[PDB]
Amino acid sequence: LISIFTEQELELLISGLPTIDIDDLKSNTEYHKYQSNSIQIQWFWRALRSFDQADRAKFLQFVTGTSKVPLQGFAALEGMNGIQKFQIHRDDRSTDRLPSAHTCFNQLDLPAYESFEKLRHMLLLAI
Amino acid sequence: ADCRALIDKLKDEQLLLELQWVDLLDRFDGILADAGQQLKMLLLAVLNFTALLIEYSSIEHLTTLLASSDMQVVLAVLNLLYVFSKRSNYITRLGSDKRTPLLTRLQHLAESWGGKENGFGLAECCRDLHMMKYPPSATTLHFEFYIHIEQLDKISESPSEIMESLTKMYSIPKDKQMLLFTHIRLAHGFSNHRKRLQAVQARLHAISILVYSSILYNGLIEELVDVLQITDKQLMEIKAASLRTLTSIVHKLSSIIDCTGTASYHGFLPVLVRNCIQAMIDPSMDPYPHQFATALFSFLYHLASYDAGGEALVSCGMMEALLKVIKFLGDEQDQITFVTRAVRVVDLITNLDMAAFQSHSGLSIFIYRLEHEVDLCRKECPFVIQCIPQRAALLKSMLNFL
Repeated sequence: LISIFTEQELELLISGLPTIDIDDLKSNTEYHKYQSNSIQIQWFWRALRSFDQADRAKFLQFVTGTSKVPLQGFAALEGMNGIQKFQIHRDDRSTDRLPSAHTCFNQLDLPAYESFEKLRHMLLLAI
Repeated sequence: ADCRALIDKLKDEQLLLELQWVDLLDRFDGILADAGQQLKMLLLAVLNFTALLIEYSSIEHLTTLLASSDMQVVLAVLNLLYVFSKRSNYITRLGSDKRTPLLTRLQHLAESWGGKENGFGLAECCRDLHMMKYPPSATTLHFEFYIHIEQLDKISESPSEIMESLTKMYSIPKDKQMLLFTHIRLAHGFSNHRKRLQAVQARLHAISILVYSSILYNGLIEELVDVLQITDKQLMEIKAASLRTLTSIVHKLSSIIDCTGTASYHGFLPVLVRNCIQAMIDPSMDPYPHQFATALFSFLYHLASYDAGGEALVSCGMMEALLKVIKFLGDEQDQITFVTRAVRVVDLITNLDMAAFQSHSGLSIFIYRLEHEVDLCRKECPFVIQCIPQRAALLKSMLNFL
């Protein structure tokens, strides 16, 4: 009876869906090779704003490894080497591969997908 | 206070009423008892303003003025009697000295025209139709108590003059010539668009007054929905009146829900509300008139208050649009008022479903709006250890929700 949930969904069953302040993440996002005004970043934020609470939570699990929201906000997001902010890196490999996550760095590697729909589709398949 | 200043200013009067209690209401009841026995427009302004004063000894004069050839004044009296009926039981508790003459004049206004089956549905009488696609009996007077005048449109004589001629030419039953007068002024009206529309609006208002306090029928709800679905966009006043009438009727609810379509995200009322909301949020989309939007939200509130309506507003997902309102709407008094209405509606829905509200992060939105309004007060009153009334009502409803 429990085996109907995924490994994400079992966490969401035990600890519940968090409410993700996407505005808090945006206020605590670091862009490395993208820029805060890059077009792929505006597409990223449009997609992430369009995801429902469960897909937002699955994203948070994908990139941080947990649904737990930090009480102080995502500025206090911890990583392997001390407090690590969430971070988006442009994946300069081919754009026919999924985004990839390194949760100990809270790191998303994101190919420069040619369109909103494809980026959203691949991200939704990842989460 | 400023009420007293407005009174002293008023006590150019008609110019001030055009710009916009005891002795001011008494001067008004004066001119009411005077005009009904540069006059008509003063009466119209007195009425249009009095319909605001009651909204924060006139009953007899108002019923006497409900018997007038000019439809403007009839509409104004009806709107005043709608305000009274809707917000307090002033005419319901009244005695039958004048309550019955009133309700009978209202009945003679409200009574059916034959609906769609006979060719006189409300929707048809708002589109022009060229005056040749209506039943030929529209300009035919058939009073029977036996008067069968025909083609009252061809006759150009003033309607009151015709009524007077009928009065002298025949002995009309005593104390019921009102049903003749209303039939004759209707048959004069139906010839032309403005007068047909005004009669439609008067009938709708009369219904609503007669229900907040034989007129209703199976086709009426459909006809009102059809009035709403007209695409002319020049009938917003009629559409608002229809929505108000539907709200009254709610006070058949399963049929209202089945017709309006609130059980599905795609449905006339849901789509209409979402369009009104998007036009209110985004400047580019032309804002739907304030009255129409007010009527829509009032209908939604009056529905949500009933379990069938709250379950329909669950089913169509109106919580997402109403949280959109409470998140993106501006700071101006009308926008504040729409935010308050939305919060009340959300409260009425969340009294039977929480999952939509929670999934839409509603609590965050409510808290952010409370912070935004308190921060806008912080400019006027920064001290921390009078508020604008609309913002205080917003804060009040939102703290009640919390």
